[PDB]
Amino acid sequence: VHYGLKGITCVETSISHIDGEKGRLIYRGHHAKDIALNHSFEEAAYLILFGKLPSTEELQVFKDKLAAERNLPEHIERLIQSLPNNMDDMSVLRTVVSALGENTYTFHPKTEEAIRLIAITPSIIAYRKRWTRGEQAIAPSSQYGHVENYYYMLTGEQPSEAKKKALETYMILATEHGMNASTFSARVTLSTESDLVSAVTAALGTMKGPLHGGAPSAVTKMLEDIGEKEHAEAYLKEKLEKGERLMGFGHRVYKTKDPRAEALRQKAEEVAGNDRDLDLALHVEAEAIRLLEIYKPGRKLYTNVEFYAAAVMRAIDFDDELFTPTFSASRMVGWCAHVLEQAENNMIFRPSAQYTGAIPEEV
Amino acid sequence: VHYGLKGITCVETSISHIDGEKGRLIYRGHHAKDIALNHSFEEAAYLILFGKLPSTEELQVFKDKLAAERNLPEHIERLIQSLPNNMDDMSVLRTVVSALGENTYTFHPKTEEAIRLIAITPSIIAYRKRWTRGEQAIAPSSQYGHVENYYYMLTGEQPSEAKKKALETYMILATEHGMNASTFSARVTLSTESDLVSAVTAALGTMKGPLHGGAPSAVTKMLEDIGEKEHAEAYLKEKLEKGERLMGFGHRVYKTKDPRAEALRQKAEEVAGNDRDLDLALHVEAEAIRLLEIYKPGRKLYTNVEFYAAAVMRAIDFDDELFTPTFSASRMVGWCAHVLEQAENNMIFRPSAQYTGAIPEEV
Ligand SMILES: CC(C)(COP(=O)(O)OP(=O)(O)OC[C@H]1O[C@@H](n2cnc3c(N)ncnc32)[C@H](O)[C@@H]1OP(=O)(O)O)[C@H](O)C(=O)NCCC(=O)NCCS
Ligand SMILES: CC(C)(COP(=O)(O)OP(=O)(O)OC[C@H]1O[C@@H](n2cnc3c(N)ncnc32)[C@H](O)[C@@H]1OP(=O)(O)O)[C@H](O)C(=O)NCCC(=O)NCCS
Repeated sequence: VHYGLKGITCVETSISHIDGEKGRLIYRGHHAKDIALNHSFEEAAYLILFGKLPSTEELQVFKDKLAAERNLPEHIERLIQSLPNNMDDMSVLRTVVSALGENTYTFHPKTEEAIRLIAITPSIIAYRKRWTRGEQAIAPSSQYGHVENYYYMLTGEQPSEAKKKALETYMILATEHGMNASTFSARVTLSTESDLVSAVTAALGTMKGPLHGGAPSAVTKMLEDIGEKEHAEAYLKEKLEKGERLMGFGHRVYKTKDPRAEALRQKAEEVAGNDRDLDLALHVEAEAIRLLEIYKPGRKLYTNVEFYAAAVMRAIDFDDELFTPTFSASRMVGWCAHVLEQAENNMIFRPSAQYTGAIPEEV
Repeated sequence: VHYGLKGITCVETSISHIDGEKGRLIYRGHHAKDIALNHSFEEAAYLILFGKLPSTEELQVFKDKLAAERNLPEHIERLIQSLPNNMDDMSVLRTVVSALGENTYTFHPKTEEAIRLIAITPSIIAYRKRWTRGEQAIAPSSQYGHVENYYYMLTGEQPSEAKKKALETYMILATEHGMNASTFSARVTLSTESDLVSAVTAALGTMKGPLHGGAPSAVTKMLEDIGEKEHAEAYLKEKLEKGERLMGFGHRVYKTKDPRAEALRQKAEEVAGNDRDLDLALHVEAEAIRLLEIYKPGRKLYTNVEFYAAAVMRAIDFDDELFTPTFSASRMVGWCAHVLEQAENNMIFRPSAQYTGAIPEEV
């Protein structure tokens, strides 16, 4: 009996690999760090999706296809508002997306499809966020980037060069991350020759859960409690004496430091001095990591992604509610990618179980 | 590497057990045959759900709770029609159900909930079927049974004592059937402390697939090709000579005959002479099973459930399109049951995978 299937390797894939020991994470042959830092979400997507970075012309077309599928169909826009006020932006995303499922979505999923999804997700998220907040809806525009457009349809403004570059590098890191609950959920779902939508819809439903992609509220508060760098040590020092734990650090699967968390701290340095909510984090990190050395010497505890995900959001006034969604919109790539591959060489996840209950006699 | 996880037992459960070798299938301690044959869907549901048959008063209340949650909320009825004509009754069921997800549906799923779902599913299915068929909508009625109400909201009439008893015994057999694609899908989905709806929505999406609960069209035609018992042997005999295979027989997991298929043929005999579409099947079976003995002696090939599922439908003018749905509405019990249990003692399905692709050097 393999409870929760830990250590059970039920899949073969050339999309991504995560290596706890060696501190590394690879996307289709390249390092995540490199993609997060020196590329654009779109390039990234295109990689996880197809297998290589895109040519100078190769890309421009991909964008077009995207930019075009951002518009919310007439009835969809309408539906989002049909949906009553008691529905997480999540409970919704899940619903709405499902609403996209038609005849067009048959067994063999199609890039055409994987694309629509990836591209439209943020729009749903936003139009919905706006509506609930009684703000007037903001239509996407073939004019901005992808990660940048996501901001625009949410706020109405164009983000700081820093606020942007950061988020982007973030989403990219959230794009794909091996086999995890949801990603596995979709595969499983497509396992019965089902549709891309039904798979994403599944995965989505699975993301809603709090154990996967939940806001780092625990961290967000940490930061919110010390707006200035001065109080840096003070705070840490206090709760580090009666043994309380420092929220954004240490990891279950990363024995060495987290590459994602790493690729983030780095981009931050690049755009330092342009965003107080960010440059603060930088400090808090560096000042906290050197205090762990002190109070808990030996135990290699390194800053974990969750930490910076908390920071980047803090910088862009993305309250906790918009976390998971935003995350989803990104892992959306990972999913499709995984779906598209599951379908390449299918399977039938039929696992079995042990029956507890007593059995009746044939008599 | 365990591809598709065959032989992998990742779950413990006291809901159901399927035993290929010995020709038996057990629901919470009782035999399916017995439940299918001598009980009412509601009793059945109540069993898979709670663990025992219901008391004389114990039941009546369950019904009430059901009968009450059959009504389609104001906006839901409306939504079903919002949904464009290009959407399988399935693509819809999946959507709509998801539409039910609110705040009420949090981590620990609740019977209150498992119930609403089970009870409302058919209604969705129907109201939708009607609308597409340009028929006027038919409101459910606290007056008929459950399986019987499903017919009513679909047709507008009250089914033959035979047409009824049959279908009911059918759905009951479709209720739960161990760990299978979807049922597993829901568990997986709830694995991250998600909601009942998101789980069912997942499972649903997984059912849509053609490899799970697809119509036995292959069989349905067999029957449709010989309206009268006379042509019985004739037909069979022909395609059985150049080695063509007889669609409703033999099974992958049932070495001995299928109990479901069995529990069905039986109920049929009980209500013989009252339904030509049914009494025909009876014959075709018996006349075909005795021809297999003849052409392929030795190989214990026994009639398989799929066969009768094809027949019962044929009798009630339930074209192939309504198959999966109808099936879903039933397995809906199995699901909830399984969800409700997954949550009792959760887990985290984190399985892992083998990366094909080449890795880059640290450099
Ligand atoms: C995930 C976990 C616990 C790391 O797993 P592991 O270190 O491999 O397994 P552990 O039980 O933690 O190892 C025990 C040790 O961790 C140390 N440790 C880890 N994080 C610590 C922290 N923030 N503060 C103090 N000690 C910490 C303990 O001091 C202990 O070392 P000693 O017994 O020698 O003193 C991580 O340290 C953590 O708690 N992170 C905060 C939760 C989080 O990531 N939240 C994000 C969403 S809110
Ligand atoms: C599912 C399957 C193939 C049974 O699995 P198994 O019998 O365990 O594995 P098999 O490959 O079939 O065993 C091979 C044998 O099956 C026999 N067989 C099974 N069903 C047969 C049929 N309908 N007609 C003729 N032979 C059949 C073959 O004759 C062969 O025996 P021999 O080589 O000695 O002649 C089943 O027989 C079948 O084909 N059913 C029809 C498909 C179905 O169930 N459809 C429902 C949805 S449309």
